[PDB]
Amino acid sequence: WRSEATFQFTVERFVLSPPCFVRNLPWKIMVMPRVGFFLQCNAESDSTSWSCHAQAVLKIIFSRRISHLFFHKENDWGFSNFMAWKVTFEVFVQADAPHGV
Repeated sequence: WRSEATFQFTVERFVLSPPCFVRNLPWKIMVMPRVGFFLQCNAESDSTSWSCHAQAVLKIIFSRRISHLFFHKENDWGFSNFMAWKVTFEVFVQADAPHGV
């Protein structure tokens, strides 16, 4: 239920990280070549009415911020070209109350 959180994910042999719940929803880090670095929220659910407006600072360990209302069809947000192509990624997600869960 925490309103915000900072979590990081280390990619060895450098696509997702374990879930980090904030506002009761599972947030995850997504990394992939074309390097892309996105924040995922509630991708598991089969629900279509949930929405969570959050703003995050995606960082590799410099960082890039987003502000996005994640929902059904847009639950993954970030940068396909975060940086040019182990290594650690960090994400500070600050969200507000979800409205439809």
